Amino acid sequence: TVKTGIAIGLNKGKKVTSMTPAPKISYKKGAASNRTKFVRSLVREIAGLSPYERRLIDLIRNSGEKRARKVAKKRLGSFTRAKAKVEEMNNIIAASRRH
Amino acid sequence: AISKNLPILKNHFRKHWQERVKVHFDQAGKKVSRRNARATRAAKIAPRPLDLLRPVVRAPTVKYNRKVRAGRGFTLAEVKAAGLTAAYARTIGIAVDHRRQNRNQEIFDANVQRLKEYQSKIIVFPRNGKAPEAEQVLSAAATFPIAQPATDVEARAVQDNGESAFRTLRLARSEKKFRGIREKRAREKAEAE
Amino acid sequence: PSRFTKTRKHRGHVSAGKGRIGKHRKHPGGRGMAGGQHHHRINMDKYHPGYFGKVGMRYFHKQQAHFWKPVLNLDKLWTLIPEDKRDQYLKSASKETAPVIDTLAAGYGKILGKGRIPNVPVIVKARFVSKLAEEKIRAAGGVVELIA
RNA sequence: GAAGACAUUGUCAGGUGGGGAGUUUGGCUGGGGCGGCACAUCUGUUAAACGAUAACGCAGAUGUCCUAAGGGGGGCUCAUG
RNA sequence: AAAUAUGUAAGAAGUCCUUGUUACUUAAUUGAACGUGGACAUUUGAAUGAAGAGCUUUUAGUGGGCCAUUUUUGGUAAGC
RNA sequence: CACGGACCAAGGAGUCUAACGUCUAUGCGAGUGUUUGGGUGUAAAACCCAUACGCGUAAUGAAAGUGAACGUAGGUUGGGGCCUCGCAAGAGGUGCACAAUCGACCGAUCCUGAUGUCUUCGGAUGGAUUUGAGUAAGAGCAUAGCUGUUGGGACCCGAAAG
RNA sequence: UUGACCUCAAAUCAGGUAGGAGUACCCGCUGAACUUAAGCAUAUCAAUAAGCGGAGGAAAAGAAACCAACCGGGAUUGCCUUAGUAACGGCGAGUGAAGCGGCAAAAGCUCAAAUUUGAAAUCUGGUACCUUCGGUGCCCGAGUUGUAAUUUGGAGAGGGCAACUUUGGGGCCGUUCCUUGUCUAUGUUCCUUGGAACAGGACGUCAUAGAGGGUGAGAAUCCCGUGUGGCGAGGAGUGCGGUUCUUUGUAAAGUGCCUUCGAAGAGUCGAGUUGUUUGGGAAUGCAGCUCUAAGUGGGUGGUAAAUUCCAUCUAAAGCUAA
Repeated sequence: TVKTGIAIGLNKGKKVTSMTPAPKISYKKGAASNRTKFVRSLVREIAGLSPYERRLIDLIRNSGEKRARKVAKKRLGSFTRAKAKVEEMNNIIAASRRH
Repeated sequence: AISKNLPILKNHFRKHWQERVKVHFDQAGKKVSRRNARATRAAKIAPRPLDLLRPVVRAPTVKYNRKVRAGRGFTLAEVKAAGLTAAYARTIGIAVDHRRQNRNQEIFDANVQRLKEYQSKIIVFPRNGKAPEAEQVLSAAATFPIAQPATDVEARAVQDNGESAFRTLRLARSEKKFRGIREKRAREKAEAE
Repeated sequence: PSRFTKTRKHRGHVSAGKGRIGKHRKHPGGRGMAGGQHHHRINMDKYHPGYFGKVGMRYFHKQQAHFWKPVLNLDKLWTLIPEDKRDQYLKSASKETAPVIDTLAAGYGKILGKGRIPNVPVIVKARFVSKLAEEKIRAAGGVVELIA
């Protein structure tokens, strides 16, 4: 970044030799792990698809991805929740559906 | 109710505030009791300076970012930079802060010199029973004071170049104000077909 | 000292000097800013003109720290120079030997332009200044080293 | 035995809800009430030759109407006999 | 078309002379306004009076009024 | 021919506080404010103190933001005092405070829109029966008092009620 | 059919523990109206009084699902200030915090989630003995649906290399602390008044003691105490401070470097809505119902929304003095 050295502007402030902070593991809180990765793998096929999601995947194959997200937002909460979710379903389609 | 040229007063005494009152008559007693409990902790804390070695740091926001202040700990990177470990620095009286980071080399060397000055001041007693008498100081903060880093020399030569400074600001303002629209323009321009 | 109070001079006068035709009856015009728009409206318009009503745009969660910018026109300025140094620097006004004045470290954000200054070369580092503040310094053969 | 994914219970939503709750239920005023408006107004008078001046004093009007019944110019002269 | 009431004026912040400014005004430094310099003393521009004149702050009480003379409205009139 | 008052004693009613305006006293004075806290002590006193922070020293905008000398910090009338001449009467110089007044300056608003420019930024200079709680060789800070204010049980006693 | 196991039982079963009180303060819940608004319904009063449940010597809080936007800061708490401000409010009456700063005080941490697996290493009880706030032995039982060791995000773990640093636990007596006990100067001289001397007057006294109280009136000096310390008693307590008993330990820990990893809490988070409260305003929190996630994700960034970024913390689990 490097502050332009002055009071206002895009990089407002004094520029005193950056020191590259330590790599705190906590920033990597949302860790994946070959463990959980493979754990959630099983559980998904074990428990299967949750009934509101059946309506969801079919929702796509029928009216489309756009309309399904509208229903995924009126299902979960945040919009991103829905996009991440819908995108996750095409991963489920791509598998069983094709190869 | 409302008469004369008097300035509108907002006194919030409509509640039964007469039961939440706290006249500090104990102001004196508190002081003494606070100095004795402090002077007794010292005659139990043995030769240690009550308070540990508090670090130098630079206070936040547009306002105080020009005043270096006695922080809290010492980051785990600066203790390894001093040579000793944190699981040890606390047992020696060198206040350590795990969550504080380090993005300023000046503040950094300011603390490692603050730690070197101190590792050459401590009179650690090994767990034997010899106990080499070295009296007891009463202030770790008094012994290692803080002096805002020397910024510039009182005098220097006048280096003019005709930037006006006032213009460098006014412009720098606009460059931040229209950075966006000008960024969308280079977006709606690089989009030639 | 309740000893000099006028109530001492009102003992034995009957109405404690609060009149006997209108007395001192608890709260006659309501309480506090009561009936501001009603009966006490004349006392408002004049004495408190433009009291009722909204005006600007609201700034939800405003830290005053974001605004700190204590001004300091040139009128003073030479006052951020210790008594002694001032004498020396003033008379022996010359480049190379220009005093570096740190307005920020002094406790001032902006530098304005008021009571002129002695035709002397001066380095004035500040967070931000006025147009005429820098124009007055530039005539005294001085710079404006912007900081933050 | 009857009953059966309906009842029920829970959550929101519409209806009902003086059974109940809270409260309000102008002023002036020859007592109040009714009537009125003297309550924002305007013409003349009362008003006592400056101005001001009251009564539920007197005689009336207003909440509108006007793209001309506004603005400018030209020509003209009205009611009545 | 009175009487009683009522506005103003009765000077130096003036009047007279002179001639300076202007982005106003005029056909025109014509004129307006405002000055430079100049002339003019209390018989300096009526009477009378003046326990000073001018000025700001702040604050109490009061915001039921009533009577008389004369004018005057209602009202038979009323200590209305 | 309104009400309280049979008589005496002792109770008995404009208080305290937070914040304020005026005025005055005092310290200091572009500063002021030690008393949160720390140092100290004969110890709730007294005395000593760092840093902050408060108010002030700059206003103005709704805000982004901008921010106070054409000149001896201006012209004019008036000004106490002081000064020069004069026995005096006065005449002239100087005129602070303050008053009126014409200006200049800083922000607001409405206009002007220069050299330049990431061709839309920039915003010089110049205007306006426009505006402001402004500048124009600072006066504030604190403490105490009278008086007044507000919130308070709030001068003392008193409802029917909720 | 005999013994399991799971669950449910069962007792005047072995041992425990709970209630009630107090309730200044603390922790929640519940919850008003008088009152202010000159009326009154929003609001206010007030997230108060009353009601109810629950603790301690403090409680709670407490190590970041924070503040921030800085050159960043760095648990909490309290105080000065922020500020009667930002903000909320029939934008009426009114109400009204936060970050920064200074200071007081400082304290840091621990579990789940890992093949101990060449070895349950774990603990309650029972009983004997004992050197007992327990130990040891043995026997039950708990327990593999998980107790020990290991690691808690600051990290840290496995394998590998290479060396180095560091000890632990009991007595006894000083000290530290709580309660304490006793000893510790100085006239009862003279005259006067008086019922009485502690009053007046004269002469002295000790004074680290002229605080106070008592005594037949104002008593330092009579009495107790006061002052200065002295010296004993009984506990607490190993804070420390010397000595003495044990070397506990192919015991554990920390440190460097290589590499592969590194699990991190869901009917929760968040959203919709309802009520509610807050200064919080397209919603501060809390709660009810309904939907109900993810993993370089999630929360947060005080104007809802989409897109693109950054900063910043690591929830939904826990402990802790001042």
